Amino acid sequence: PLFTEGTYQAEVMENSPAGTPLTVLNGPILALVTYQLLGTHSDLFVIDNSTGVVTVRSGIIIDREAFSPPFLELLLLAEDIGQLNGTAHLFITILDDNDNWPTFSPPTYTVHLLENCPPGFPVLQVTATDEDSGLNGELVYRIEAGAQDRFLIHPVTGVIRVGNATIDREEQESYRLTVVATNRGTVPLSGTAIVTILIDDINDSRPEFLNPIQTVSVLESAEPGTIIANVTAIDLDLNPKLEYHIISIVAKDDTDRLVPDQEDAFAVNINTGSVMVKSPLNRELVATYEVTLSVIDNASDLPEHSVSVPNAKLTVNILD
Ligand SMILES: [Ca+2]
Ligand SMILES: [Ca+2]
Ligand SMILES: [Ca+2]
Ligand SMILES: [Ca+2]
Ligand SMILES: [Ca+2]
Ligand SMILES: [Ca+2]
Repeated sequence: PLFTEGTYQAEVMENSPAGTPLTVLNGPILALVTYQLLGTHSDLFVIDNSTGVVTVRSGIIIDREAFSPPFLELLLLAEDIGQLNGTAHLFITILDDNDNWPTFSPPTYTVHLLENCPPGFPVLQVTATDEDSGLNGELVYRIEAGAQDRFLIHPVTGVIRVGNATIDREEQESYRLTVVATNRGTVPLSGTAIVTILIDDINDSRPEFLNPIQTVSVLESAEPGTIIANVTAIDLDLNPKLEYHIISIVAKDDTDRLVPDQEDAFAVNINTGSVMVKSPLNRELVATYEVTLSVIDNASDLPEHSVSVPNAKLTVNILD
């Protein structure tokens, strides 16, 4: 006997159900008659002992992901009507199905990121996996939601970086992104992951006064100790520690003439910004004060941002 080829190339999609004809690229399988088919992975198939058409067996599940290499070598026999034996070979590529989902494991990320970091700073890398080959196995990364144009992901490498935005903790303290990884090809399977981005703090904000301009009339009969006004500030960083100081006291008499040496006339509480009369008052002596107070967050990592602008103006008018 003589098979029409020495070696027949052949294909089969993984998961093909029982009875599926094997696809023969240089077939049909013919000998010029009985037939059988031998080999180690012969038991995934049955051959017809007359036609020599070959098919998947019953109760057999052909997984490409379980054969590496994903190719099969078998032997074909042909019995002569009186006992001679011709033979040929059968190569069989097992073709790939997209039967494996992009998997994130862990399926969830949480990472910290210091603020004021520059454009294109790399934040982290997500990696999904996929047990298929070619188109079916490859992965387009995408952020489906949560980024707010402050974050971007490399479609190929999964690496997430900052966009063309300043990332200020005091603007927004965290992000929760939803990232997709998708297969290419005719069956676009995807998997999703959560990325949670926590902005760590730099003490980079200015304390600012909430009540900056102030004009208060007080009686000359006010004694040292009397509380007159209260300046108040906030600093939007974590763990600020503010101090209030006075640095101007500009004193004018009844008709606009200045009066030397009155840094003592009032005092502010370093911790509360409560301001009190300190040395005694008299309209006839001084009828107006121009007190200027600043405040300084003492924990500030940037001196440039560590002090109120504007300062607070308290003008005090004395009555009879
Ligand atoms: Ca499979
Ligand atoms: Ca597959
Ligand atoms: Ca896949
Ligand atoms: Ca900031
Ligand atoms: Ca800050
Ligand atoms: Ca600060």
